[PDB]
Amino acid sequence: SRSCGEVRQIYGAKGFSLSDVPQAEISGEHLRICPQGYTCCTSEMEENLANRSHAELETALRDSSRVLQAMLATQLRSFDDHFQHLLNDSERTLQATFPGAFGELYTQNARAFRDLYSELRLYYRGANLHLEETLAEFWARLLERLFKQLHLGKQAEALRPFGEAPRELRLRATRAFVAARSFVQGLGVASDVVRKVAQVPLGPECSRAVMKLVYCAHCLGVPGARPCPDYCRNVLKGCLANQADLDAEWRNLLDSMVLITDKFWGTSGVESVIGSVHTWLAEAINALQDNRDTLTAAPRERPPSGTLEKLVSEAKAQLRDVQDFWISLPGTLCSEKMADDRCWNGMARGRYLPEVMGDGLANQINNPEVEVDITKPDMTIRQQIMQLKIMTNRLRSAYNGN
Ligand SMILES: *[C@@H]1O[C@H](CO)[C@@H](O)[C@H](O)[C@H]1NC(C)=O
Ligand SMILES: [Ca+2]
Ligand SMILES: [Ca+2]
Repeated sequence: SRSCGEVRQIYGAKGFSLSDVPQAEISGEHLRICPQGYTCCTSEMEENLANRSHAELETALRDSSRVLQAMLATQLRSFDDHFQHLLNDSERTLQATFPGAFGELYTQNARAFRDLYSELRLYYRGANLHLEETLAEFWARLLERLFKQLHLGKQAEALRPFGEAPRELRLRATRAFVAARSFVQGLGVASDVVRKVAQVPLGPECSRAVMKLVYCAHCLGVPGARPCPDYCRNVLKGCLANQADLDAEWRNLLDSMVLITDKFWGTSGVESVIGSVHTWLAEAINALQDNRDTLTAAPRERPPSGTLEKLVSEAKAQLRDVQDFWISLPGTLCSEKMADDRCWNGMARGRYLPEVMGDGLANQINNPEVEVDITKPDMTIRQQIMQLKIMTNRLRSAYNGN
């Protein structure tokens, strides 16, 4: 009713000077952002409120992004730590139980096994290695020394003195270790992408659009009004479009990542080789000492649910939950922090007629609330899309045994 007392309240409680707000409505000819009409807002008040709304949206965005980063980091640490512990507990179990069973056979060769575990370790960490060739070399030297303590051209390979254990170990390790490494690496790349995209600032366009969205209701004399859901969604879809462009490759990455988890195990019944290597080694040694005089001429059931299995289930739940993130941002921010027949449509309290825009940069060309340039995409987002592409390629090749 042309008394600005309510607006004076809100402006003052937001920590701005009460000096600048008039007692009655004045001509809004001076308004740059808000639709020109009789208003309680001074230009001062207008730019201040715009700045504030901008800051608020930024804070929201960074909050969401930080939540996502937190989740991804947690998953990363979890899987890395568990893989490494599995390898490690395998080695320590080997060191503990081997001298008893195999005696001097292991006792004299221990450096070979230690070195092998070191090789597997370096491989998981992403060093360049041919695991096939490494294992082959290992079996060659080990066979040499073992044959020497049992009592050049070697007939031995193709006479399979160690049995099927070397083959099993080769296949299983080759699959599982590249699976694990690729998965962890994928988590890392996801985290980095989110962290880098969070840094991309909002433009002046988005600023004026958000100001018109939020506090222009107050300026035009209807401060009790809160934005219509479709209005807010259009404004945010216009602001976040470049971020929305990440959707495709984000989804591809996450899909390939929930795909690669299946390769942590071979086909059914046997526990993952990643923690069970020592076991196949023992199998091989036993098979050799079984073949000792002809040459002179333990892989336990998989538990119904194991640690790695539970971690994988939880992780797949998380990834399935966050796959829609980039396009889910506007609805999420609008639902939680930004917003009953009559609501603020931006010219008055009423209905918002305009149809909601589609996702992505290109779809914002006709966006009524915000003016967006679709010709030049944000190239940071583009960089990150490239990263997603590359990591996805790595994971797809890893899934194919490549
Ligand atoms: C397991 O093995 C390596 C070798 O010392 C070590 O760096 C790592 O910290 C150990 N602990 C775990 C669970 O990573
Ligand atoms: Ca979701
Ligand atoms: Ca336009």
